[PDB]
Amino acid sequence: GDVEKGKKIFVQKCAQCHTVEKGGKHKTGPNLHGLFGRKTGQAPGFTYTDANKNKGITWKEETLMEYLENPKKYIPGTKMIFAGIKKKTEREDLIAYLKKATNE
Ligand code: HEC
Repeated sequence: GDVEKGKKIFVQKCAQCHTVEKGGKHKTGPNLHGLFGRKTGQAPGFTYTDANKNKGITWKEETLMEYLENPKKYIPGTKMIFAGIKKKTEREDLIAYLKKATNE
């Protein structure tokens, strides 16, 4: 996945919702500053969802891959904003940024 496209994709998809970096605040999306290497239904002092805890997985591309292109599949009680990312290609690029970004 391209980190460069990934960066822009994140900014062109999520941006005013997630941060994936330090000091990302707590608007709607949790500041995803440690996605790749944590379990679900947990966050540093942030209002989480039950449905996420109900997932009980490890975030590692392979998992988010469905979530970003199937927000009403894993569990029918998310936020359901749209279909999903454009396709797997974009998803991959997105992840490529994310892998770094979340871990700085
Ligand atoms: C707000 C308008 C959001 C947009 C746009 C995107 N996301 Fe999101 N995301 C949001 C919330 C409130 C949450 C928590 C829901 C939950 O499952 O408890 C999330 C969660 C994620 C996760 C899982 C991390 C976790 O909370 O356990 C991932 C991997 C994620 N979001 C990725 C993601 C990406 C890459 C987006 C743009 C392509 C995106 N989200 C948009 C809120 C919002």
